[PDB]
Amino acid sequence: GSHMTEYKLVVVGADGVGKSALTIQLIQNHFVDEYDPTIEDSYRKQVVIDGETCLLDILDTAGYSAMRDQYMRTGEGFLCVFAINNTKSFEDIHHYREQIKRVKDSEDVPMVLVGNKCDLPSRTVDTKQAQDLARSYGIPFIETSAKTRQGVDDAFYTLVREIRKHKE
Ligand SMILES: Nc1nc2c(ncn2[C@@H]2O[C@H](COP(=O)(O)OP(=O)(O)NP(=O)(O)O)[C@@H](O)[C@H]2O)c(=O)[nH]1
Ligand SMILES: [Mg+2]
Repeated sequence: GSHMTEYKLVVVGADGVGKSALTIQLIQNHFVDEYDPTIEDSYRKQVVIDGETCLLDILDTAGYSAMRDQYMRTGEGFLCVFAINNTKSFEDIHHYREQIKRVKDSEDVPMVLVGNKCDLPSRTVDTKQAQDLARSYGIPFIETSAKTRQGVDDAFYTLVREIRKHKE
């Protein structure tokens, strides 16, 4: 074990749900207020998760996909993000999950369902409803806010834990 483990994480979900804001909060502890649409960006951070020192490589995606399928197939695990005030983004999750399964050609891909913007009033997606969908996929569910930092570390770390379960 002179080899440091590297985990390739990919963040997916509809446009505007907070994929970039989550990632930038994780890396630089900074909340981005401005909406700046992403094409494809990558980040890297060394962290300790359950006592294991590892390197996270994080691919932040856009919310015409020969190129997209390829960079998706590099991913070991996926954060599937929706915003709790955007019903359509929640409905889109099924489609992200199918896209992941298709490109990985696997029915068992490490994944975490993230409900973001939980600092905002007037949620349209209830906790129970998201919890139940996660249950039907057999994956964890976490409520997050890129603005307050609620759930940020826990979302990425939980996904690493799912990857470790997968590797056995
Ligand atoms: N209140 C609040 N606003 C958020 C949160 N997360 C993101 N936002 C806001 O939502 C907007 C879009 O966030 P951004 O991270 O760019 O979304 P994205 O999913 O990366 N968009 P794209 O798919 O185009 O790249 C920004 O104005 C940002 O400040 C959150 O947890 N709470
Ligand atoms: Mg973005």
